[PDB]
Amino acid sequence: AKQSMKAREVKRVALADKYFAKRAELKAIISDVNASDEDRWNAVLKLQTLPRDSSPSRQRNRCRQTGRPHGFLRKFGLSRIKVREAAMRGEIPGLKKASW
Amino acid sequence: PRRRVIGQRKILPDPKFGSELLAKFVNILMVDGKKSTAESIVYSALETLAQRSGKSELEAFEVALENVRPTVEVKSRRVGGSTYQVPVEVRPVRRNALAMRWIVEAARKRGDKSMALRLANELSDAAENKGTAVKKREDVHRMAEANKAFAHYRWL
Amino acid sequence: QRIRIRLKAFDHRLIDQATAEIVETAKRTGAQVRGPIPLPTRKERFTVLISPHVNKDARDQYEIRTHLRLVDIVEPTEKTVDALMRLDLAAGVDVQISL
Amino acid sequence: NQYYGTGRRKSSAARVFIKPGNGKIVINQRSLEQYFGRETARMVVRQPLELVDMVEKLDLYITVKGGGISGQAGAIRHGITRALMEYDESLRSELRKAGFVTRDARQVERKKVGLRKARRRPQFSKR
Amino acid sequence: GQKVHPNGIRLGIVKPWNSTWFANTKEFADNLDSDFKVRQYLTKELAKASVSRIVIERPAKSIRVTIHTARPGIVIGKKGEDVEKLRKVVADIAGVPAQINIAEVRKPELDAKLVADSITSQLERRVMFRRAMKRAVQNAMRLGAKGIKVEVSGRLGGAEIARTEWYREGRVPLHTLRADIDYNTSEAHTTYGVIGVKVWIFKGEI
Amino acid sequence: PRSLKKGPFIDLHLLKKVEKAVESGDKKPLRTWSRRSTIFPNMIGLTIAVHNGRQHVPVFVTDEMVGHKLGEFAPTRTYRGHAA
RNA sequence: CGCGAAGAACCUUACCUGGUCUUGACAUCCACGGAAGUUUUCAGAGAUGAGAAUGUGCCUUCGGGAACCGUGAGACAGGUGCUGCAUGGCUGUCGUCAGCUCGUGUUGUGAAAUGUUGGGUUAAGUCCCGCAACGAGCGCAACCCUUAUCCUUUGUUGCCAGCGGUCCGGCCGGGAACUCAAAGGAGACUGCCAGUGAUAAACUGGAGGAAGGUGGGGAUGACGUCAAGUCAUCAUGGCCCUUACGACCAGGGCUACACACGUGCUACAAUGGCGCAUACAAAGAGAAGCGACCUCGCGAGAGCAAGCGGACCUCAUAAAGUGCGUCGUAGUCCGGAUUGGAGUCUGCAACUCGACUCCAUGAAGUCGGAAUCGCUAGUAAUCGUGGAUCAGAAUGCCACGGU
Ligand SMILES: [Mg+2]
Ligand SMILES: [Mg+2]
Ligand SMILES: [Mg+2]
Ligand SMILES: [Mg+2]
Ligand SMILES: [Mg+2]
Ligand SMILES: [Mg+2]
Ligand SMILES: [Mg+2]
Ligand SMILES: [Mg+2]
Ligand SMILES: [Mg+2]
Ligand SMILES: [Mg+2]
Ligand SMILES: [Mg+2]
Ligand SMILES: [Mg+2]
Ligand SMILES: [Mg+2]
Ligand SMILES: [Mg+2]
Ligand SMILES: [Mg+2]
Ligand SMILES: [Mg+2]
Ligand SMILES: [Mg+2]
Ligand SMILES: [Mg+2]
Ligand SMILES: [Mg+2]
Ligand SMILES: [Mg+2]
Ligand SMILES: [Mg+2]
Repeated sequence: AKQSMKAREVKRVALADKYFAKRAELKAIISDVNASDEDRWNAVLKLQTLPRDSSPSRQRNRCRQTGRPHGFLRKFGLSRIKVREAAMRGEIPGLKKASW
Repeated sequence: PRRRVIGQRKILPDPKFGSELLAKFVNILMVDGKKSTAESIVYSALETLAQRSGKSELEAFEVALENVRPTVEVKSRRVGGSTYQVPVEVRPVRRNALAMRWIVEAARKRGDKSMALRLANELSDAAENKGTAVKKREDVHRMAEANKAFAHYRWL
Repeated sequence: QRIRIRLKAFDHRLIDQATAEIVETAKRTGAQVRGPIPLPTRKERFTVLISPHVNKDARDQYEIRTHLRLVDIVEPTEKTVDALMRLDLAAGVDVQISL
Repeated sequence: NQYYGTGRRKSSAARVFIKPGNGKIVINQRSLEQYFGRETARMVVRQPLELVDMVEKLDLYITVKGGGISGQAGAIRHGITRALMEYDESLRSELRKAGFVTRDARQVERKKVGLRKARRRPQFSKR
Repeated sequence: GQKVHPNGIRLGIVKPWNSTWFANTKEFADNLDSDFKVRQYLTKELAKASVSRIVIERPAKSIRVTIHTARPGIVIGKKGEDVEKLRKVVADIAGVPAQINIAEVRKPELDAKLVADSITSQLERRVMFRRAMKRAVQNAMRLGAKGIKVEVSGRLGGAEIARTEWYREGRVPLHTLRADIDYNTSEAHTTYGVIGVKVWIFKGEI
Repeated sequence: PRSLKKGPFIDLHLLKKVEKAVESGDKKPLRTWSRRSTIFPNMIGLTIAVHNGRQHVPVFVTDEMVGHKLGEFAPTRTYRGHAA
């Protein structure tokens, strides 16, 4: 892909790592809980206050070997065609061409 | 079709009476992959005729079949560049096939209270030969008489 | 305390070699055993588009098959459990011993 | 003590047992008339009980799993047929000629890439 | 038309997977990346070591790397100093200790990687491609190849237009599944473009 | 719509600037890029220069518009017609 | 032309406006202080700039390093910038069509021919006969996968013929016979009979047989064609920028609408609609995930929370079906667009521009012109179910089963 795009993505996942366990989950739960009142409003302001790159939805998983945004697979972490060629060389265990 | 010739397909016979024709009739009546309801209506139609005509409904459907089974057809062809409706004698496996097909749509245009009821009336009115089936068969006969002029055209 | 051995491997030949090398080690320590049972092998099928730029009908199907075997030990011993730890097995099969 | 039969029409399995009896059949701890709603589905089970005279002398416990209504009925038919095979093995010239011992190997076809219904190809314009 | 990869089609039958390790979805892609890192780093600094095959094994608590090559002397060095440095770096790649087992190939010309890399290397050394492919084919047959096929394509001889050139001696039953075809592809970076080289070697069946 | 339990939406910079302007009286248009914020009655009777992509369109806050969003009154496309 | 895109609110994003940077977001090296992190505030749309506290790790020849952080300089990095008509790799196409060749011999002055043609036959250059050809190879076929039958092996997390117990439900001891799970093996070869045929090959019918003529499908795509597609997966020759075709941000656009085309989903209905009772599937997913039971909510959902890395736990019960009664041919108890009001859930945020629920409205449409497409058996047709992509976003795509 582009080195700029890959650098962008590494920064995004690092900030999400940094912030997912410290505020994000607890702010979500304290907005959902009906026991509290108006402390949820205060929480929403501080949630917006964060650098906003911390959302894991801000992340787009890409082929780490090539950075291609489209045609991604989660189990192999690669683009569609990159999985194919690596499979032909035999680098994915237990993988072959299906027939049924 | 073009290289290997093959024969007809065998169809499991009618379970309630042992016929092959009733099974084929209900199959061609079947629409959209629904044979469950098709079996129900065919049994209801035959029993209405059983109480109306003689007890043995087998013969009643048989006569309602024979008075509408066609022995001559109309086939569209082009040999020298002109439309030829050649009439040919049809072998009985196709005779009875085309007859029951026409009866199927004849009932649909009857437009009675229910599909079962209209089939019963159609099959009954064919027994007296006043049916729209006989109307269609007289219609094909007049055009068949008309096609005897084509009968000696190319590819007789 | 009857224990239950679970074995996962991509290759069917490898699981049979593994389940046939564990058992005689059980005989080496000298404990009666029960026969391994084939739990339903799981097949995963990934269908991937093969052309780099554009096609749709040209697509290949790749399946991963994971085979799963169960072993039940009826009367364990410290020597038997020491044998399970000490015995060496193929890198293609993982260990899921359960007390 | 109990003659065994197996039947499989499409994707179902049938477990069929024979004992002497008074012509009564139970299906999945349920009467056949209650279980098979369809009349054709009902009487396909008892079709081989006419050409074979043993209809009135056999109580028949059956358990059938999997498949659908017609498939389970066809599986039921094939299972009773085989269960009879280990009893008399002398009515073959009639039973085979009807076509009941034959296992219906016909099966639903796998979907194909570039096809919508595993044989239907998408409708296209020539232009 | 296009051909299936002869290694990939016969991977499940006669061709041992390069990676022969198991885990769950949790670390599948993670250890796949580690194998990529190991293989690319290994190849890049053993380009001269005539590396042919790399087999990565993942026992439950380590990684094992089997390097099938033709020059063990270069890849080990004196008293094994080089294999220990590769151990340090390769282990640090995956974050786990690493065993390195070096297997030797007595007949380099019957393995599809050595012949492919040699033919490619001759191109940037400016050896003419027709003679190069012929030299490879003659070597394989003399040293006991049952069948050989070589494919050199792309910008042959500095021409304007790329041409396809192939030459087959012996027997290459690709459509036969039990046939043992060792296939590899290598590339040549020349001042007039980039050249693909394909090699099929048949060495009997079953 | 954002769920009633979560309340309405408003931006921190917008909220802080609206209350300062309200406290200091409606004096000047409020420059904003936050189209996603929601019109809250605290800014009634004010002109908001909402961004559409190239030019900040003024909008006046009135009672009947409250609840609708700040970026709603800024059509980002200019399509006169397919005729001449 | 439901193509790359297995999924555009932000991101993706490569486009636009505007604010911005110029050894740079990304890599190697030079100099300086330094661990990262945590709390806090101010300007701003954020980038960024600014304020303030805590902190100083390891080996140590106390000489430095890595995670690195921040500024200056240079080799430069960086270009999803151009040329697929320079290329590699990969792919489409005829087409799974049956062809493409070689050795020796023979023929021809020779290029070459013959083999490979011809009579038949086959799915096939498949086989047979003839034939100056005899053989051989790549392709066809076979070996690989799945399904159809049986035998043997192991029996839990799957099964319950029999034994008893039966909280009367495979629930308990208990059984491994069976369904099933998966591992190996046997069988289907024109094998035998008859007829046709040219006593050949083949074709047709028959017997047995679970399966009979390649058993049904899948993978496998020869030599070559199209300067076919891709320089935007990637790599790469050449060309161009390198205070800008590079890079960081906030908003917008890729969703615009006088129209045309292609591919689909939902219908126009009575084989249907509507309501109740009632029965069975296969395949898969699931650890930042599937989420039971119970309670509240018409509802999508919310609360509490069991269990499940799974043949156990959860999405999970299927739908057309059947039995009942009404609808009674009516733009209708059809059809569902569209529109209003109120809501739920994701996410920082649903205005442009997400999906779903409840109430309110009920548009075209009563089967469609010339023309045109798919399909030969569980196949069309039709009915549901699952997966990847995925925070959320299917009528698309890939799979599964029912009639
Ligand atoms: Mg790049
Ligand atoms: Mg996303
Ligand atoms: Mg289907
Ligand atoms: Mg192919
Ligand atoms: Mg965008
Ligand atoms: Mg942007
Ligand atoms: Mg081209
Ligand atoms: Mg010759
Ligand atoms: Mg001569
Ligand atoms: Mg030829
Ligand atoms: Mg010739
Ligand atoms: Mg010739
Ligand atoms: Mg011939
Ligand atoms: Mg063929
Ligand atoms: Mg041949
Ligand atoms: Mg010949
Ligand atoms: Mg083949
Ligand atoms: Mg071109
Ligand atoms: Mg082009
Ligand atoms: Mg688009
Ligand atoms: Mg999704």
